[PDB]
Amino acid sequence: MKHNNVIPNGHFKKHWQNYVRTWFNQPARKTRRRAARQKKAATIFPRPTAGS
Amino acid sequence: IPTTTVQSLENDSAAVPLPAVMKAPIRPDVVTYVHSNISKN
Amino acid sequence: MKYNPRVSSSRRKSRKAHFTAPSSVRRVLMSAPLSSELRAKYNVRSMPVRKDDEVQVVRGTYKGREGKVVQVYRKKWVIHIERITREKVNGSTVNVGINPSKVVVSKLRLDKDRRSLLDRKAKGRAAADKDK
Amino acid sequence: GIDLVAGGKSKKTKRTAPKSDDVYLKLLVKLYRFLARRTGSKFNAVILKRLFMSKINKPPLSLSRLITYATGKGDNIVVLVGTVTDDVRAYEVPKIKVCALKFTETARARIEKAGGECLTFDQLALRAPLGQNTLLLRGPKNSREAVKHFGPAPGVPHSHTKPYVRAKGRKFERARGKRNSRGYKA
Amino acid sequence: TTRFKKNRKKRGHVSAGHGRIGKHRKHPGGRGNAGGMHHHRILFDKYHPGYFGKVGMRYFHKLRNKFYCPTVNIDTLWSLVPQEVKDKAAANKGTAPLIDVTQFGYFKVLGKGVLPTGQPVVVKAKLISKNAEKKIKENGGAVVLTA
Amino acid sequence: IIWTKCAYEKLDAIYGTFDKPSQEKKGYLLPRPKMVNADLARIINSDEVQS
Amino acid sequence: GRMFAPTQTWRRWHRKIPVNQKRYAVASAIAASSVPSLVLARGHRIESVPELPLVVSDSVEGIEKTSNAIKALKQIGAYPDAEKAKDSHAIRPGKGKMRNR
Amino acid sequence: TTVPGQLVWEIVKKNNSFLVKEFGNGTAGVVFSKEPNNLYNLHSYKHSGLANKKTVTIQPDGKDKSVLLATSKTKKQNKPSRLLNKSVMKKEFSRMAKAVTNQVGDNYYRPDLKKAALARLSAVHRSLKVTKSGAKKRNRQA
Amino acid sequence: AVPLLNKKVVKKRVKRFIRPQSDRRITVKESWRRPKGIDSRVRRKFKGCVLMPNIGYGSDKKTRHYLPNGFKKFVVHNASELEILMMHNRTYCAEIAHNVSTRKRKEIVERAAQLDVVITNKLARLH
RNA sequence: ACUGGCGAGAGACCGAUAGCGAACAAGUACCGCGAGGGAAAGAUGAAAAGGACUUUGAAAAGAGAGUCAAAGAGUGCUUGAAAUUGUCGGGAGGGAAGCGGAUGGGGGCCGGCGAUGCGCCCCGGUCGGUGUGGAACGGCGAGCCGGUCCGCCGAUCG
RNA sequence: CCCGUCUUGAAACACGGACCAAGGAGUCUGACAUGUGUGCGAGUCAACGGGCGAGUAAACCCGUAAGGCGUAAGGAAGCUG
RNA sequence: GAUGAGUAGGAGGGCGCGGCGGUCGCUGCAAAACCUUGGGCGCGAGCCUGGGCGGAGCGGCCGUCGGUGCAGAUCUUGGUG
RNA sequence: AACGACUCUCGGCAACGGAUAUCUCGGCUCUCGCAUCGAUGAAGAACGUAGCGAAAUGCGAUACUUGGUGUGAAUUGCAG
Ligand SMILES: [K+]
Ligand SMILES: [K+]
Ligand SMILES: [K+]
Ligand SMILES: [K+]
Ligand SMILES: [K+]
Ligand SMILES: [K+]
Ligand SMILES: [K+]
Ligand SMILES: [K+]
Ligand SMILES: [K+]
Ligand SMILES: [K+]
Ligand SMILES: [K+]
Ligand SMILES: [K+]
Ligand SMILES: [K+]
Ligand SMILES: [K+]
Ligand SMILES: [K+]
Ligand SMILES: [K+]
Ligand SMILES: [K+]
Ligand SMILES: [K+]
Ligand SMILES: [K+]
Ligand SMILES: [Mg+2]
Ligand SMILES: [Mg+2]
Ligand SMILES: [Mg+2]
Ligand SMILES: [Mg+2]
Ligand SMILES: [Mg+2]
Ligand SMILES: [Mg+2]
Ligand SMILES: [Mg+2]
Ligand SMILES: [Mg+2]
Ligand SMILES: [Mg+2]
Ligand SMILES: [Mg+2]
Ligand SMILES: [Mg+2]
Ligand SMILES: [Mg+2]
Ligand SMILES: [Mg+2]
Ligand SMILES: [Mg+2]
Ligand SMILES: [Mg+2]
Ligand SMILES: [Mg+2]
Ligand SMILES: [Mg+2]
Ligand SMILES: [Mg+2]
Ligand SMILES: [Mg+2]
Ligand SMILES: [Mg+2]
Ligand SMILES: [Mg+2]
Ligand SMILES: [Mg+2]
Ligand SMILES: [Mg+2]
Ligand SMILES: [Mg+2]
Ligand SMILES: [Mg+2]
Ligand SMILES: [Mg+2]
Ligand SMILES: [Mg+2]
Ligand SMILES: [Mg+2]
Ligand SMILES: [Mg+2]
Ligand SMILES: [Mg+2]
Ligand SMILES: [Mg+2]
Ligand SMILES: [Mg+2]
Ligand SMILES: [Mg+2]
Ligand SMILES: [Mg+2]
Ligand SMILES: [Mg+2]
Ligand SMILES: [Mg+2]
Ligand SMILES: [Mg+2]
Ligand SMILES: [Mg+2]
Ligand SMILES: [Mg+2]
Ligand SMILES: [Mg+2]
Repeated sequence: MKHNNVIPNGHFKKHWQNYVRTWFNQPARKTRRRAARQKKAATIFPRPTAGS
Repeated sequence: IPTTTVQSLENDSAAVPLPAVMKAPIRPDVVTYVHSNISKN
Repeated sequence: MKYNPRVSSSRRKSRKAHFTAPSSVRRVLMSAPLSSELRAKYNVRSMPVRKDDEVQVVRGTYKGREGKVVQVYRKKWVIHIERITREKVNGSTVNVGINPSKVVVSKLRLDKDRRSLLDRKAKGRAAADKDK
Repeated sequence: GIDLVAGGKSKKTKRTAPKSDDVYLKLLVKLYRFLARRTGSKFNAVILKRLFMSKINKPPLSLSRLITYATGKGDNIVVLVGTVTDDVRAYEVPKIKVCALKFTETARARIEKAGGECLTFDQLALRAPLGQNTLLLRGPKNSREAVKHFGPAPGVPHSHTKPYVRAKGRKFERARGKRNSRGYKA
Repeated sequence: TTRFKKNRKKRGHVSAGHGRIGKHRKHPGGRGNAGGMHHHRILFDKYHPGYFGKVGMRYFHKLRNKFYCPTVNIDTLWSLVPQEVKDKAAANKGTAPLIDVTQFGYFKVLGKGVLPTGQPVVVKAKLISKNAEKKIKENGGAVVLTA
Repeated sequence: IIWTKCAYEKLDAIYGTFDKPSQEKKGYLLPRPKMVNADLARIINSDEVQS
Repeated sequence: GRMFAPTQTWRRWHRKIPVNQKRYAVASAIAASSVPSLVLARGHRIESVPELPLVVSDSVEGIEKTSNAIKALKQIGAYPDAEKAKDSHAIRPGKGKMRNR
Repeated sequence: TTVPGQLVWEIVKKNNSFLVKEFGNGTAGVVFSKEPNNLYNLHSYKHSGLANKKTVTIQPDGKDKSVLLATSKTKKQNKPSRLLNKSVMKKEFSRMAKAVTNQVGDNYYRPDLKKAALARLSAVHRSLKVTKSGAKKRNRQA
Repeated sequence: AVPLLNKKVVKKRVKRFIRPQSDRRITVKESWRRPKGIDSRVRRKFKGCVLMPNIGYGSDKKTRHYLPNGFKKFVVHNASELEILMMHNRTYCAEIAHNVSTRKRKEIVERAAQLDVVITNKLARLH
């Protein structure tokens, strides 16, 4: 520790590398949810897609 | 007001005013910076 | 460009599928073009080579040679043509393998299944290519 | 041998050109390189130097502060090597001729509505090649967060330097060293 | 960007810029905030006065919504009015605009700056400072309380 | 770039102008350059400068 | 053994440039496309193009066959640039060729 | 370009399809430009065929030792197919030299390029003569 | 072509700068490396030791990069690139790239004769 | 949610000391009483056309020949670096050698290693030439100011 | 005088090094800070998500009292501002 | 016009390796790699080229990126005195 | 102090060795779809099984396969 800096408080003393949550599937999740909504709309036709 | 001629194809108003976007600044530094970063996505 | 999600554009996968293809699949992969005379007759472009077909070599050092197929060696991706042979150092005669895509079928070994296959090939062309 | 320091060479560094790659800025630099050389005008020399400066050395000037400094100087043209921002705290905007590198969208609208004109430095050269009848202004250079942390350290006597802390509250650097009831006050 | 990292400029210089004498060892002064009172004492006192110790009262389960109180100053009050409404204010001096700061996400009205000259305003707010109320009144306006 | 007539006529609406904002990019205005006239020769060789 | 600093999946691959900067870059690119000197400088063959910006009749949007599409390019003078692209078809040098590129 | 030439030079001076650079960016660096309307093929704002509205092109034309003299039209900067005012010359060198001087210097089109244009015409004309007959002197004396 | 250069070329040093001890060890290549050792006698510039390259050896800027023939080299890969030297035939000489086919070298050599452009390696791979 | 299973697509990833330990009869051979430990190892040619036959030798094999575009691709065979070794040739050497600098001797290498043109005369040959007509255009901003190409006269040189 | 290295001091009777090939060491990530480039500017940020779209992991669009940081500070706090 | 030492250390301008987005090219009339008592350029990192071998790929330039540069670590594996 | 041997050195060729270059039915990483072991004897282990086979792969005394269906003329190193 040296110089004038904010006091560090990094919470990286556990096995954090085993609990990293990546988001590379974020585009895929958008696709899957859109497909689910599209499928749901046809099931409940002609009921409104907005729900109750 | 400047206008742009519309080319006609065979077997087919002939001018359109020049849109303002065509007079926008040319900033190669900005274009390169944006292009390289977004191509990573 | 391809759009079928079930079709891969991977070079690795294409090569593996080709070289591990079973014998039945290799039959289709080992197809040869019909001669201009047969094409105008049956309205068919390509046909899998058969044992008793007659073909003409149009590529390679044996270009112009004509003969009858004598063996479809699917394991080696080649066919053997009667009289298309070379001499070994000991004087023996061995047939030279030729890829079926490098020959032209001059006469077809017709049979009950072969004639039916010709009709199906011509049926699509007569409709999907002409009527459209 | 020669008894000199660094062989008599200068150890000072100043900007001889803009660090930016902005093509328009380089054209302005070329324009004012010529004006400074061929006129010897002190105004042109100052303008040329300020075009090289970094962003923090070209602080913005608020419209309200521009109005106060332009009071009683309607004829003069205001010149700013920097950006002019709009100030909601200013109500009456008189007509004024202002040249700046950049005007914010709100600042430009207010100046144009009041009958004023927003000019660039290429237009200024046509109207004031030697800087005649110009009001040269600079924005507040030291009004930014970083400067508050500069100077004597927070813990030394007679210091009002802002310390670096991740949060603000009773539990963040209020204890020993910040009051007599905990050791000392500093 | 690897090609701009200064380690590349130091290739072939042995020590990688960390010196031959001192070297670059693992943790020659302890990890993190170690020794804040012992061998990093000067650093903490010089740059982080107040770091060690306890001050004030605890507040168990403190919820920040109870303390929500956005503030707006007098000088900024006029900017909330739409431009089209500003023209109306100067077109009829008999009436005054009613500026309800709560509609713009503000609770209390503070008294920094001045109001536009010759323009009374009726300010509607939850809270207000005495200076803010005085400035509004001396300009011909009034203050209304809400909740 | 080869523009169709319909696409070319939409550029003003999509990107707006220097005076009014875009219709499809909420609150967007075209950027301004730091130099209104980039023709140095005209400025340097103008009567005002050369005097 | 194990490589130094093994590559990890949670490297920061992506970048989020502010939207306004991205819109600035697009406008500059659109403006540059109307300058014949810049278009030529980028390697495009526009020697036979009647005018820039090149605006064509909306009837081109109704073309359905590739053969008719190419005839449209010839009429407006854009075919030579299209012909340049086809004549430049080649295999990628280096390891990229076996990487499905 | 349709924009000021000075602005174009700022953009294309670093990179363009006609820029030929060899031997790196050190002392050994050599730079040339190969656009058809650059008389000396030099990468400079003076000779640039991209950053100047008024440019001179001199190159062989077809056959029969014809020399093309083309100048960019000032009002056609946005029409590439009609930007060049071509003039095919197939007369003696003296006649061609006068034509270049008339279309470059006399009309104040690009007086700063008069010397380059005449040298360009001289080089192009000499090459046409050698092509018809072939090399006969090595031009190494002096 | 008559070279335009007229000042004589003065080489401050013609010998190369060989890496120290490259003679002793096969694995130590001859390409120059600055010795960083604390005791290195080459670094400390003791007399009778290997010499280190420094800016003082810089050649005259007017005669720098000029070949003995009096021209500067420009590498050409085809006929079109050769034409770039038409107006610089008194200053720059062309050299055909090492990987150009013999068939394409004939075109370049023939074109260079018409343009009076010097070719440094015009006899390459024509036998 | 999903580093297992089954199926599928993709990549600015690795390219046989890399990438999974394992591109191959790899969790194999092998080691350990045992729990366990755990490798090395890919590429002839387009096609075996994988070298008949003669002669020497106990044999391996050599010599000649043959196949092939190529055996300077001959079954661990594409390309074939360095350490290290043999041979032929040049040279040096009184208890190291090498190295920096300066010449010399002997080698090797280099015709952009070094030119042969230019000016003025006539002999011939060849190719074009003020003033009016057309063709397609241009510079300056309606109007002035031009060149290029074709043709016709005059001029009679270049 | 033998390089590399620690050293006040190395040709050292200080240590490593028989030779060659290939492999071989300040990296990625979170937080903060100064500096610089760029955009906008009393605002700024399309970030969860939605609408879509190169038939599409990109690009494009969306902030309606959303949220972050900033726009006001002082006090342990009640509070005042 | 003046001036030139430099370990630890800092910084600038450059050289080289492999991809990616572009652009300009080369190649069975012979690419890469490798070999050479061929020649040349740069203070230098390096670069260009002759000849040979080899038999199918490769390079320049702009931008951008990285598992990007070795004489040493009783360094690793393999090979050899 | 020739010649020759020896040692060292430079070059040509030949050895030694497997670097480099170009390759790749492999690896690695991301994403997507699906939900299906077993007392009705699973996973695993052992032994056997082909005209000529040791291993790998397959199979179970019906033992590198029976049967049905599809495809429509091979399998292949040799033999038959
Ligand atoms: K995830
Ligand atoms: K350091
Ligand atoms: K292994
Ligand atoms: K070979
Ligand atoms: K030898
Ligand atoms: K040591
Ligand atoms: K010691
Ligand atoms: K030692
Ligand atoms: K700091
Ligand atoms: K906000
Ligand atoms: K929204
Ligand atoms: K208190
Ligand atoms: K390339
Ligand atoms: K060489
Ligand atoms: K690169
Ligand atoms: K010898
Ligand atoms: K390899
Ligand atoms: K069982
Ligand atoms: K079956
Ligand atoms: Mg831990
Ligand atoms: Mg001195
Ligand atoms: Mg000093
Ligand atoms: Mg106490
Ligand atoms: Mg005190
Ligand atoms: Mg140092
Ligand atoms: Mg050290
Ligand atoms: Mg230390
Ligand atoms: Mg540390
Ligand atoms: Mg390579
Ligand atoms: Mg040298
Ligand atoms: Mg020392
Ligand atoms: Mg070569
Ligand atoms: Mg799964
Ligand atoms: Mg491995
Ligand atoms: Mg490798
Ligand atoms: Mg091969
Ligand atoms: Mg080999
Ligand atoms: Mg050797
Ligand atoms: Mg000691
Ligand atoms: Mg030492
Ligand atoms: Mg001693
Ligand atoms: Mg020790
Ligand atoms: Mg030892
Ligand atoms: Mg290495
Ligand atoms: Mg910053
Ligand atoms: Mg809010
Ligand atoms: Mg109080
Ligand atoms: Mg010094
Ligand atoms: Mg490379
Ligand atoms: Mg050698
Ligand atoms: Mg290179
Ligand atoms: Mg990599
Ligand atoms: Mg590394
Ligand atoms: Mg090594
Ligand atoms: Mg070292
Ligand atoms: Mg060792
Ligand atoms: Mg070993
Ligand atoms: Mg031994
Ligand atoms: Mg099996």
